[PDB]
Amino acid sequence: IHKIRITLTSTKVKQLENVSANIIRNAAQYNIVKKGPVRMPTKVLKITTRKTPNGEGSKTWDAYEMRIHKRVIDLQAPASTVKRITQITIEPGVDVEVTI
Amino acid sequence: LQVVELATTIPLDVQEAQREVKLFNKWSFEDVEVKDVSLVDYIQIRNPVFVSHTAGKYASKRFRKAQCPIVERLTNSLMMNGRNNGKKLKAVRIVKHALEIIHVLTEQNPIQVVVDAIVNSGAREDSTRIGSSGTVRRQAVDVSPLRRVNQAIALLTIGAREASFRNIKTIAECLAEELINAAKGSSTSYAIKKKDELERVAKSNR
Amino acid sequence: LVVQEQGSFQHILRLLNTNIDGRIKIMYALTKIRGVGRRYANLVCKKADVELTKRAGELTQEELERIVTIMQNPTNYKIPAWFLNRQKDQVDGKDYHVLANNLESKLRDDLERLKKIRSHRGIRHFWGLKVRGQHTKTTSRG
Amino acid sequence: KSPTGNEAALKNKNFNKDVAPPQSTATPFDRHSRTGKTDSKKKLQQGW
Amino acid sequence: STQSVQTFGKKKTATAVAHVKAGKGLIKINGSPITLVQPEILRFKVYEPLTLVGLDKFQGIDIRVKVTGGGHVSQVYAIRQAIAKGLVAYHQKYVDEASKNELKKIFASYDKTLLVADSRRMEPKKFGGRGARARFQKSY
Amino acid sequence: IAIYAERVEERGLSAAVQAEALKAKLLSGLPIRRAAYGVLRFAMGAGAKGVEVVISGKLRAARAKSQKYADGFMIHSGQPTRDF
Amino acid sequence: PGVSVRDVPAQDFINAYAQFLQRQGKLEVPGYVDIVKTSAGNDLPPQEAETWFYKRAASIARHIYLRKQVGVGALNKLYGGAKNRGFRPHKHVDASGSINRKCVQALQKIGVLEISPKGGRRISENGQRDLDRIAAQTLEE
Amino acid sequence: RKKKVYTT
Amino acid sequence: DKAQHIVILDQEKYDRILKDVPTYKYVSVSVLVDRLKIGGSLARVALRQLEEDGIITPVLKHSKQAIYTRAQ
Amino acid sequence: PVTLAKVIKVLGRTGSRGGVTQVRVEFLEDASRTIVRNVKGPVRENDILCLMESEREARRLR
Amino acid sequence: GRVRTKTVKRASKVLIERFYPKLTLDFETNKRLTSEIAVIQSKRLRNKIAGYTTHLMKRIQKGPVRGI
RNA sequence: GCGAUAACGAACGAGACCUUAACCUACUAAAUAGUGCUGCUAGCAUUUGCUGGUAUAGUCACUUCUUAGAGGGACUAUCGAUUUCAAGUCGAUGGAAGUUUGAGGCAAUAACAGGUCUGUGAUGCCCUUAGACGUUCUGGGCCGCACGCGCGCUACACUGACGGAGCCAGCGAGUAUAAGCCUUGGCCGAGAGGUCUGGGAAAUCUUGUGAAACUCCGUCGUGCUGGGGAUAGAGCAUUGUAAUUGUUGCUCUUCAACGAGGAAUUCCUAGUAAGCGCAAGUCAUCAGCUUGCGUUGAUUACGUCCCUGCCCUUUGUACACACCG
Ligand SMILES: [Mg+2]
Ligand SMILES: [Mg+2]
Ligand SMILES: [Mg+2]
Ligand SMILES: [Mg+2]
Ligand SMILES: [Mg+2]
Ligand SMILES: [Mg+2]
Ligand SMILES: [Mg+2]
Ligand SMILES: [Mg+2]
Ligand SMILES: [Mg+2]
Ligand SMILES: [Mg+2]
Ligand SMILES: [Mg+2]
Ligand SMILES: [Mg+2]
Ligand SMILES: [Mg+2]
Ligand SMILES: [Mg+2]
Ligand SMILES: [Mg+2]
Ligand SMILES: [Mg+2]
Ligand SMILES: [Mg+2]
Ligand SMILES: [Mg+2]
Ligand SMILES: [Mg+2]
Ligand SMILES: [Mg+2]
Ligand SMILES: [Mg+2]
Ligand SMILES: [Mg+2]
Ligand SMILES: [Mg+2]
Repeated sequence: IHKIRITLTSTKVKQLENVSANIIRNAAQYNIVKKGPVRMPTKVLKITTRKTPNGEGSKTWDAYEMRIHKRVIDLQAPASTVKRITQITIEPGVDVEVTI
Repeated sequence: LQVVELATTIPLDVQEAQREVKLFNKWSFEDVEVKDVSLVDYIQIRNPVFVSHTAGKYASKRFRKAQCPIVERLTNSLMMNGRNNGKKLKAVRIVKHALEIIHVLTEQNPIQVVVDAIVNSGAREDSTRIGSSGTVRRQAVDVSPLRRVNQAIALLTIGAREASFRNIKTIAECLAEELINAAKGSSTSYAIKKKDELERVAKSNR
Repeated sequence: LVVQEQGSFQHILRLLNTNIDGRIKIMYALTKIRGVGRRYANLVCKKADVELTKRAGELTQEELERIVTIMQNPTNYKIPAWFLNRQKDQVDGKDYHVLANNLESKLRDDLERLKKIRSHRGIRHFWGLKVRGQHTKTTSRG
Repeated sequence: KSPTGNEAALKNKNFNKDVAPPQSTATPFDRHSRTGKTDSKKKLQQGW
Repeated sequence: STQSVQTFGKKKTATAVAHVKAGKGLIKINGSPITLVQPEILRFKVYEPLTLVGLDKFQGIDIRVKVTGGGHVSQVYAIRQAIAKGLVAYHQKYVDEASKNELKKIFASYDKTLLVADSRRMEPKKFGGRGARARFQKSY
Repeated sequence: IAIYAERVEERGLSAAVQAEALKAKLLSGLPIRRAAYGVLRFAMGAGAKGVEVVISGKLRAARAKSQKYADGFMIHSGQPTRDF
Repeated sequence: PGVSVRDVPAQDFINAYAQFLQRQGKLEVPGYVDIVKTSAGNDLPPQEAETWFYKRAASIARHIYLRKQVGVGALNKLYGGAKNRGFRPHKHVDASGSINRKCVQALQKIGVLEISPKGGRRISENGQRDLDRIAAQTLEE
Repeated sequence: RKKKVYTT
Repeated sequence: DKAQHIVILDQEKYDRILKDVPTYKYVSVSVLVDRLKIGGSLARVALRQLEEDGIITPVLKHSKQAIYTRAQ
Repeated sequence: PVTLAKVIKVLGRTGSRGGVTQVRVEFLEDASRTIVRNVKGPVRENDILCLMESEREARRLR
Repeated sequence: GRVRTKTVKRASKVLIERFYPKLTLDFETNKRLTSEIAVIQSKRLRNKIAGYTTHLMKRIQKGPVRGI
């Protein structure tokens, strides 16, 4: 047995929720007790620049955004089982870190 | 009338509020009546309130202001001239103290004096301008009951504000003198000079 | 409670060659003396055991001499050095607190001492301009 | 008074005795081209 | 356990969570009696849900609220809403619904904000001005 | 790191390929009208709902001008411009 | 019923604990209380020169009572106010550190406070005993 | 905008 | 600069206060200043004692406003 | 001698800036002598607005 | 104002000309019905279309409507 | 949009759309959120109660609040008036929400001698190219002061200043062998600040950012006064290689105009205006500035074309580089 934490971060929620559900799915048919996923409060990375490359015109501003969504999943399983779950649910957008 | 024993003890005076809702738990709306048929529907005293602070939505529709309590409309007009905008608790304190001063003076019901000062302060005919693109022209027109009521509150608080400026007399007791004098129709009070001066000019335009 | 007195009030006081209104409260009456601010006057009154609830004329001569003694000798009455007007004096290096007539004299002496060496700060004092680096393009219109 | 520091303490600021100028604004056909090189229809025809 | 209902009232940002258990007439603000809620001049705003129905309704219930967020005035309005909603929610669950409809009538007939949270929120600020609608002063 | 090169399936539907292809034609001296219509018809031939080509600059004239060469149906405002 | 600190108004509880704490006399008052300003944002020293230190210690004790291990830096933030910057806008500035640190040190050796684990200063075993006592002797009148 | 003239 | 309100209480004003203040419908800090020509600070101390002496009944208590009335 | 006249019909906005309204008034006593008059403030029907002088009609304002 | 546009006015009257027997005078039933009759990309447009179809249905029962 | 109709039926733009805010005791879970219970534990009355602390093993429970994903919900819904009985509008009732539900993002057909080659290893041409107009080093300037003007910040006091006491937000940011991030807690120091440890690459720590107005109790008492805090002197620290032309911060002293502002003129219709602060950006240091955020929170319309700009229709034209003709 091993208390293992899996942290999921990505910018887009569709691939994030697929990986999140897929990990939960593999922790269900395998009789592994789980806690999660925990939807962490999303982070809005905001950058407000001036539209004008020069300094002439009405003072108009862009407001760019970069939402970061974070999910943490707690697993009680041996380390070999949890790591192979990660390769099952590998997605280009979502990065995975595994901590005991 | 029975005194209700709670685990959290409740003061005697506030338990008396179960019988009746009174302004600041001191002033009753039951014996208050508007001595003018034309402003009954625009001076709202039928729904009693404890404190003149309701934080309601009276600016959404057109005539919702007529549904705001008359004392709350009065305390709203006190907080003016920049440094007082948004200071409603200060305004409520002034009104609460003003009513007590209006009570020790003339001994009447303080909110009755407030109602009397409002009916006597709204000009019944104001001379609107009909200037044709710059030239000076004035025409005498009638004044709606809503504008008649809310110009009384505007004039009553403006007069109280200026009487307390650079004066040792406090604003609460400048308002009490302003409200008491206008209630009895005395021309000494501000907002009665203004009301007379408005209706005097309107007489010279019809 | 309200108390009464006769003949003891003094309408006009004269302290350090300055006329003091006797009906002003003592802490703020002493502020008329140049070189004595509210913060300094508040402390000399507490060092002289003069309770602040008294008007200037209420004070007796015994208290008045006790105050002018303290203002002229602050360090001798456990008044901290950092609280003083003129600390680390230029010539003798001791902590001082200049008062009504001494203030403009030693303020002057600082100006020529700056002007004698012809420092930039001393020069700008001579011209009547602002010396602390303020912009004079648009506000120096007096 | 060769050094500027020495002379500064001797030059007086005689500024309040002279009056400011009454006006001080000192900062036009944009539609008419001033290049003087007109474009012929052949050049527009060949390019576009 | 016992007869417990948990509710909440809201103003602009202030939110007051009320726990209503069966007991004696205990009514506390952050562990402190309601008779000393500040500011004093708005103390009757939280007395309204009490004196409107009569304190006899609180014999069998004790109320402990925890109010956080918002401001001084906004917290008072959150508390009075939590009390009024808490009393109604207890009646709906452990008393006949005839009384709950009775309680809801006096509260609604007096002030809508006693039961319905005010939906007004602060408008976002837009560039080109110091406020939501206000703009920088223009000069010609 | 491993790099793989993959061919774009629909050259007519890739504005990057069409812009690079158009640039390789304009730098060869082909006329703008013949060059612009070579991508207008190529885009529609691939099945595009719409296509618009704008070429701006100066061409044998001191004054500069811009010419738009549209085709088919084009949407301009709202979210769908980020999708289609 | 058991009276607590939370059952008495703060303004008149502090006025009662300050009077008791001064008459008890065991609180050690530093020698600069007649000189110092409470905060760098203040412009004048307290008007109640003889008693201001006692009342502030009473306020500090009550404030620590209702919370858990509040430090002295938080006390500077608590008693700080808006500074009167001349033409620039107002700003929040913390109160003086020594006055608060001396108060908690004075209260810690009188038996009301102690160093709490993981920082701050908890209220003492006897700190509850004597504050809750003053609360009872505050509201009987 | 200026013509750099040398002295040394 | 015309106020010149009296701040020191002599004997002529003291008994005049106790003979005139009771015959007032409403007394306050400004009322005492306005009609007795005494200063505001002297008015505040006069009110706090006159209430202790029973001449004056406190209608309402507040720092910024003191509403008082006759006790007779 | 003021006379009260309930309004029964809001005709329309008149005046140069639209700040004055044509309205149709009906007297409280002697429910006749219906007159058209101009009013400054906001007006609904059934306003008991009183008239300082009654013997005057109203027309469009310039 | 609350003036419905042409994308909702004409699309709603196509429903009446096509599914009048299955329609009704209830918005809630119409709202569910138009979700199985038309492919609506957004819920807000679905409610607008069903809300105007109900208004037209309520108007047909009071007499003949012009254009449908 | 209704409608009138030599037009009919359409497309772009508007609207739809997307993001955000408001509702959900209805789902899905949460030791990086909260609560009730339960252990253990404290104080006060002893009534079994009331406030706490503790519990990453009490190896509890739950999702009301908190977080966020899947959805639901509003479509002007129902009912009265008016209307060409049409589009609609105005009233009520219900509702979380009935101003396009609030706010934004995106945004047509052409075009401007609008602004930038001082953002670009974006650029054509002209100029310069070794005593350089390249690059770098040192010092100064961009701040310079008889003046006119604009964006703002403090104020002219008592609806206030001080002095104590009460004590409530939201949006965010945060590091490693650096070149040093956010920094609690303890101890010194009147302060500013210094010093020793620890936490945090973060819903975990800074941080409940205990913000300011605000509220209570006192002093002041209409006085250029305890309003206001320029100007200036002396001193103490911080950043930086370097503070002089004061970077900034702190202490004492100095106590200026200003006592509500002419002709004119700006912004604004509801959580809005106005106050009131806070964060992020610039940033070694410096915010009277912007970009946002929240606290307190109104007066007055909810109308018109009277002024002003723009749009449309008719009309005149010797204009079409289009009246700067
Ligand atoms: Mg201010
Ligand atoms: Mg479109
Ligand atoms: Mg759009
Ligand atoms: Mg604070
Ligand atoms: Mg404070
Ligand atoms: Mg100030
Ligand atoms: Mg929930
Ligand atoms: Mg409703
Ligand atoms: Mg919109
Ligand atoms: Mg140009
Ligand atoms: Mg600007
Ligand atoms: Mg204060
Ligand atoms: Mg560290
Ligand atoms: Mg927070
Ligand atoms: Mg001052
Ligand atoms: Mg002064
Ligand atoms: Mg600089
Ligand atoms: Mg900054
Ligand atoms: Mg800038
Ligand atoms: Mg309009
Ligand atoms: Mg016009
Ligand atoms: Mg023509
Ligand atoms: Mg021609």
